[PDB]
Amino acid sequence: QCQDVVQDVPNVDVQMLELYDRMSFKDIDGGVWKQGWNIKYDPLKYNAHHKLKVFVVPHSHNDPGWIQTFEEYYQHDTKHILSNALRHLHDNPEMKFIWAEISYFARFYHDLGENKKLQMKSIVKNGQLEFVTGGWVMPDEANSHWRNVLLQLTEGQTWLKQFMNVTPTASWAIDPFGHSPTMPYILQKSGFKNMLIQRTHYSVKKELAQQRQLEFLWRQIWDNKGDTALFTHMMPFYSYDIPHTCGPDPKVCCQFDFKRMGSFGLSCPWKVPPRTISDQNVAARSDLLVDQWKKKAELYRTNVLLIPLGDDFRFKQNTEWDVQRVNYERLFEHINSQAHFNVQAQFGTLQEYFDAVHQAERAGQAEFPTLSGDFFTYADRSDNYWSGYYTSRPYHKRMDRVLMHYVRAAEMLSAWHSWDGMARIEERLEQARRELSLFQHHDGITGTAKTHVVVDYEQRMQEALKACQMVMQQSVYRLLTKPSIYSPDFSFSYFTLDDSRWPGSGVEDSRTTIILGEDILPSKHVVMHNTLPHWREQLVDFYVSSPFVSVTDLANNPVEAQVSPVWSWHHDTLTKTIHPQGSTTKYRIIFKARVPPMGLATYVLTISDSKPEHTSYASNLLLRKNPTSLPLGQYPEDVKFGDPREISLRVGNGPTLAFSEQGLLKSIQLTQDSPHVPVHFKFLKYGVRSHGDRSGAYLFLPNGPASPVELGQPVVLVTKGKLESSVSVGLPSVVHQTIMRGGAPEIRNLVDIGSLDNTEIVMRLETHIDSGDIFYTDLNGLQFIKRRRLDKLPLQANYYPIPSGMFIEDANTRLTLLTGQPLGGSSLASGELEIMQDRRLASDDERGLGQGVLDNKPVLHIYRLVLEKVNNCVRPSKLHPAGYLTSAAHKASQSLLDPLDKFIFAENEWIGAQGQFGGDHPSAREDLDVSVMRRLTKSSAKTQRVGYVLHRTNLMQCGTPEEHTQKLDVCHLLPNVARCERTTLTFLQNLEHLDGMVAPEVCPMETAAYVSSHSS
Ligand SMILES: CCCCCCCCN[C@@H]1C=C(CO)[C@@H](O)[C@H](O)[C@H]1O
Ligand SMILES: *[C@@H]1O[C@H](CO)[C@@H](O)[C@H](O)[C@H]1NC(C)=O
Ligand SMILES: [Zn+2]
Repeated sequence: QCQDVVQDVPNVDVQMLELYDRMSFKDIDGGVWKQGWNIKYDPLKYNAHHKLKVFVVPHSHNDPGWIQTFEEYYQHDTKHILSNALRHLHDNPEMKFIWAEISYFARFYHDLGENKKLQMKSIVKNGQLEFVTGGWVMPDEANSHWRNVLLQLTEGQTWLKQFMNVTPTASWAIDPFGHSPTMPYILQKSGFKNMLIQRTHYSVKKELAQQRQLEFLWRQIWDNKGDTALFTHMMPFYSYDIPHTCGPDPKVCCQFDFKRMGSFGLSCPWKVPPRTISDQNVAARSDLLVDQWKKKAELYRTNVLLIPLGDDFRFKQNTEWDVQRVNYERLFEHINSQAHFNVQAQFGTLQEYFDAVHQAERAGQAEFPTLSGDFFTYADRSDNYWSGYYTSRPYHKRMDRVLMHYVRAAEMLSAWHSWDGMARIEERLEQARRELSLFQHHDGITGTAKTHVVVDYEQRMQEALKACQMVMQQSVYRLLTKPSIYSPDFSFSYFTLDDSRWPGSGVEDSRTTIILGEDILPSKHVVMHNTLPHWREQLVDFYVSSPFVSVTDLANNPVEAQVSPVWSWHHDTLTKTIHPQGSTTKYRIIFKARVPPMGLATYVLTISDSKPEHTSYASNLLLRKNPTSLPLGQYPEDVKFGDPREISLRVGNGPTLAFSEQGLLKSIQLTQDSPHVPVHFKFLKYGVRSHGDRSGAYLFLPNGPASPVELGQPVVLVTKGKLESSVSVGLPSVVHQTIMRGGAPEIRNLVDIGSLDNTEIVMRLETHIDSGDIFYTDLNGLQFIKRRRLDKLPLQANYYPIPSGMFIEDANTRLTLLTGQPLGGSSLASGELEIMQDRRLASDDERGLGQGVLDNKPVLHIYRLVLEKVNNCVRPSKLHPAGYLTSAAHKASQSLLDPLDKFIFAENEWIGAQGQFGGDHPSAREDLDVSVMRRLTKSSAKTQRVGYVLHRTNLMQCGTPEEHTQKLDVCHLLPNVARCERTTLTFLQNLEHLDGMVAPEVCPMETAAYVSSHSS
């Protein structure tokens, strides 16, 4: 029943990796269409029986923060554009306008009196104002996780369904810096029929236009059948502004932007201004414009022509509405009434355009090509590739992934019950979803906003994190307290969250210490949550006030623990070294938590006065010349010292890792008998060009290949434990840590680029894997796409988004690097992988930001590194454009994105405490996830509804029998189910009423949504 996503190479007309291999990329002057050619048309193509139908579609691009904050733009610009849109559309019935950004529309609509709300609904209802896409924002497509692209789409479309009674089926994405097939994937599963994109490489626009392949059915790279396909229109020219939307010649098009005559402080840089259309000039002006239109129409297959009309924060002034509308109405009246043009032009919406295109298709007038692949990495001109923003402001890129998971955890934990309105659960969840959704903006997560705007986004996300913690800790307290004893105050903190990796050590001493003592408090309850739908074990750590601490579960079974020191690293401006200080007042306890599917498990930490039986202590070795002592308060094991030397480590049965005398990995040995496979970590730096174009927040323009960071004689700390060992090294700008818990290691980098202007720090892996020019990166955490390094393209063009992982392989061996944050990366030579850590840029890169990137702050980046043998795996064939993770690599990714959550009970005694929740939840097959669980009704609703999004990835078969699991039916997760429906992914439309109230699982690479209904 399921399509095979590995063994059948789809046959498509345009496959982007194939196309890239053949294309030339030469940047030649095409004349007035600088990046194309002089377009020619046959004037007899259009006649009385076959007219060119032109839809002029007014629009206004509103960034939800960029050079101003969201609120500053809203106050200064967007409230005026929307207010005047309402008035001018109401007063002028044939005028049309499209609107994309629902965050702004919702901000506006709730400031409206009821009379204006009714006026607004009627212009939507009558088709004059039409929403396109309807997401909270127009998201970035490179760095964004698919889960947050769906979150934001849902947030906007749920608002529109509720308040406007509409759900867009056409998408408008004119500004993200390059485009991802994740978008048609999600849109086609959310009821969409059409989408439009703009920022694609100038060479690709040229290549597709030549073949009239700018409109295509965009299917996923593994889709043999074509059921994922979504009709897509790619705009043909450099910009979405009016000079680049009427036709190939911007000197002519600029004359039809009526806001550029002088009083608005805008002009035409091609030096010919617009002129008011009058009876005396209309024929001449019409001739000029129709000629542009007929040239643009040559690039497409039907007799229906899309002409966007708009630019940033347009349609603001009343006078601007008038100047655009009246001039265009004069042009339309003359053109439509002059038979010799054979054109019928009118204002239109995006849906009107698509509807007319498909009527032409149905009339047998055109057939469209099929296409798969992506549109990274974008260049708007010459060698200006937009790979910088895959890394810019990496602190916030990491914060995105943290908040992603905390939103999922808060919605899932609180979904199990209906809550009294006084608990304010819905209020806090809506704020969290909205601040996370806002940051998906293509100047948010991208790190392309001004410094004060980045501060706005961070403050909003911090409040979101606080709202998630409040919901989660209230939910835990209810789920784990005997019901007849449960006594909530909805404002109280029952638990606080403890997060080891955010903001992370060296970024903030945020972590509370559990304070225990014979004379104060003997013990403390802790609870772990597991948001994944399978049983999971994972080591968890806490800070405690004594090393003599032991762990039990709630059946009072001893649990094996390990105590280590708390080490922090310091730039000692006295000795000019970066070296570790051990706490004398705090220690770390580590143990394996075991947690049910989508469930909770409670443990207890108890103090004693001597070494507890089931707690071990790590040994610590500080490698450096000229050591000084390192006292550890009560820690029972003295630190040892040595000169720098190679070391090797092995935890459990896991691999054995060897390290250079500078504390960097050199090799991995998978098994006792197996070879020591060379795997070398190295840190290098890129600079900036001294003449020609400068790197900035968007552009990566290196002055040549990277050069090695000079390491000097760094201090190396080795901690060796039965449960966890690690090697940490203080390098310039980076504290680099390799952590071993018995499987693939975890890597943590505390990245502080300091005042190193015009530097980009890269972390590279050097191996002997014979990968050649092939490597794999992911798109939005959803799929892995095959990349080919091309020497015909400059270094920065071979950079791709690494939203969650990358790998290289040959016939026998693969190395996969999974990330806890989106960064930019590449494989610049056979056997290499590399990924940028941070970048500090003193110059602006001429894209409107008006600043470089000089606001860096310490960030803790996290990874997993998985070396595997793959000669037994069933892989796609050489011509297949996709790759797939193994089970180990997928679980390693899950450990970074969705770790166990840790809660510490906040008061002395928790009466009515329970050991576990969710013990009877089905433990689903490892490739299946419950991506979203969200209660969709408030408590007063008679019929409760709960939405689930189910996603199944596809894992390589490498011969692990690995079987027996339980079927997961989400519809029977809550009791008293009365109906089960399959829905669109936004939950807004029912697609199937399901027999037996049973939600079937989905196929590999498919994502489904279900809603269960419950009598209450
Ligand atoms: C290259 C021309 C400078 C831009 C003039 C006005 C802003 C155009 N539009 C803006 C531009 C950029 C980057 O170029 C994006 O970051 C914004 O999100 C976009 O709205
Ligand atoms: C919502 O739109 C539908 C179209 O499905 C229409 O029939 C209905 O009247 C609308 N509801 C309201 C409140 O107008
Ligand atoms: Zn924009």
